[PDB]
Amino acid sequence: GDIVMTQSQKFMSTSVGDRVSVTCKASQNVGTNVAWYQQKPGQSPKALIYSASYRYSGVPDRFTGSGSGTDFTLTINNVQSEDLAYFCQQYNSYPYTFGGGTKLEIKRADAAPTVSIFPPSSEQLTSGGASVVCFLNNFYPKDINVKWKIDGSERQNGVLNSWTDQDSKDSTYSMSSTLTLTKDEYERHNSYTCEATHKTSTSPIVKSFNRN
Amino acid sequence: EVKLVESEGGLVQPGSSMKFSCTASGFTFSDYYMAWVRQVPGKGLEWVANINYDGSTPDYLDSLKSRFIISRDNAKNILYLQMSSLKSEDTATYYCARETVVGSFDYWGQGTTLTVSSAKTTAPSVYPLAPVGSSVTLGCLVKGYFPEPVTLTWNSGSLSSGVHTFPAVLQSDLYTLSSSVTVTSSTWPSQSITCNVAHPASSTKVDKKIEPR
Amino acid sequence: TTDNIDYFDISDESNYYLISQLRPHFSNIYFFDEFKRYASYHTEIKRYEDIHKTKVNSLLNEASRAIGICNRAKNTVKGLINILENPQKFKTQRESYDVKLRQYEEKKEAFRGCLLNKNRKNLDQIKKINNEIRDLLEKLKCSQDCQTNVYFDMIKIYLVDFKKMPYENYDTFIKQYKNSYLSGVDMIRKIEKQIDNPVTINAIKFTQKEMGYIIDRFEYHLQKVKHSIDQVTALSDGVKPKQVTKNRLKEYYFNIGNYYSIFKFGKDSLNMLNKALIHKEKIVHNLLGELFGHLE
Repeated sequence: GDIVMTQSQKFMSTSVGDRVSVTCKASQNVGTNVAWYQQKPGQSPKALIYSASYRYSGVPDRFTGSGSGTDFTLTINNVQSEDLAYFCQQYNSYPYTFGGGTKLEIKRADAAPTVSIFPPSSEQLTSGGASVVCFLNNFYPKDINVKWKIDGSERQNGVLNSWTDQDSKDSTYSMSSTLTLTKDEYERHNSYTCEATHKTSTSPIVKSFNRN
Repeated sequence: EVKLVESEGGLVQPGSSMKFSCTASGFTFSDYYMAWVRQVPGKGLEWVANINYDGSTPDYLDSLKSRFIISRDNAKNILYLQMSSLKSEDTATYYCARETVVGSFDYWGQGTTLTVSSAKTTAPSVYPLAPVGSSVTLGCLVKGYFPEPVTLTWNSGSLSSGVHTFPAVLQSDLYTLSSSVTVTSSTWPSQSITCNVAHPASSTKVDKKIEPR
Repeated sequence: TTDNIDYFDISDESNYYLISQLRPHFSNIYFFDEFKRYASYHTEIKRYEDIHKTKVNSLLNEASRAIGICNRAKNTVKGLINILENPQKFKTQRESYDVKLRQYEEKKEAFRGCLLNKNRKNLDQIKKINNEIRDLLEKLKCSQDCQTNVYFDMIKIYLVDFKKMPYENYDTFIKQYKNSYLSGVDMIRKIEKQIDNPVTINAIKFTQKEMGYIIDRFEYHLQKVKHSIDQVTALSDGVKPKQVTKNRLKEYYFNIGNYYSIFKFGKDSLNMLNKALIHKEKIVHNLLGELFGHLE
């Protein structure tokens, strides 16, 4: 019925040069019957270690496994931006069970967002259908505030945002903010403004568009 | 080297059924246990079932022993997972996995999405995003589709580096997604850039090219 | 007339393994049968049931069938043996006895080569399962507190099973067989003085040369059957730790399984070689009775 593997830490902070240990706790004694998997963004899991300690062929030696009984640990030497999630698995008894997974949260120098605003397409206007898209890309740290202005007035109504996970190359974050209107509603205003507030600057980054 | 390829996924209403398959190449199918593992997007992994060498003894997760049937065809090198009386909880990405003698999973397929919902399959609307510096940023807005996912690509993989594809936001049973690409101002618009979107659920593909406005 | 030539074995190129014409063709299959009994006492390695029911038997059928592929090669050698061992049927065609001898070793080494080469992937499977077995033993939860009750329990069962087979009878028989065989070899050499014609003595020397191959085959298995007996008893009269490490328990099971499987293998071959040596003793003496009639 039940064996629980616990990866208490969902996120672990680290740096690129570092070497970090990720822990997995078993509810009962499972001997050595533990295996470790990676899962990079948008990928099927890939096996790394079995028997708590044994590395599959072609798995880099910067992965090591330790533990016996109930406390198991994966060690990832020379962290890379590409690294993300790690799952433990017990195969002692049925049913097989996995840990919740642990993702590496990399620290880097602060970066300022690049902000770009885009008017609605003519195809969407025919739909229609009016959506203004603002891209706040490759910024650090993680948190950011975006402010929408129509004709100099703030507009909280009807804004949907989307945040990426940590980029596997520069370890930055990106965010998309979409302002949706009815075509008539959109075409009674001339100026549409996107305003990014980030810890990297006292003054906001302002990108604007005017229906000319 | 070892390839596990799962059948096309799909969207199903609660109570209906769907059978997945998985074709194996590059190893002796009959020499290994095979299993299925499912994962809800953004969540942990869950073992569903497994099957022994000759298919004499399959085993399952207790909750699914009722509705799920796992089968193998050693002559054709194919693993099957037949599900019945499906519910929304069953929505996941299902992985074909080769099991070790011990209970490890040495190799995984790419996964196949099963979506259980009463909602209707809707093709996405793809709109281009172009502006009114040394680098330029272009965009695609993939709007109003169901179910997830959509595959988004720039210039058929030619443009790999400057890409950001943001997660979809669900509103009123339809998904909206966005993709960024940052390319050198020398190359655009001197050289065209097109945005390849694919929605396997509706079997539709869209390739909108971003032209200056 | 030799009617069965199942006394021809072949070893791999590095000599680790030994292929035989009789089931199960490898002593490795008997080890896999032994390990079936060991798995019974360990619940965490319960999957060896499916390994044994499916993969080991599928190896045995492929072993037997890859052996059957050499069938045409087998009777080709068998057809040459009967020509060379029977003077009357050697007379039914004129080829230099020496040429017919060269053809015999060509076809023989070709036949023995068939046994090995058509079983290349079967030795690959013996190796796979062996590695598959050791990975499964990793699932034993003991690490240094591994119990040796199974190990010493099976040793007690083996020692009873080793009593059943008559080693001394086999040993007494080959000592008399070899001692007389060499006497016939010395006799023929000393007596060809009075023999004007050599074709019937050439048939005698051929059978005697094939009698030497089977004798050595007999001594090899007898020597390895004794070795198994002696060394398992050496384990049963030595120190008997009750606890040991997980990796040394793997060695332990592999040790006794090896010794017993080789014993079972030798038992299968000694019975056949025993027959083969007796049968060749009738053909030789018929030609000796043939030889003496022509002495007049």
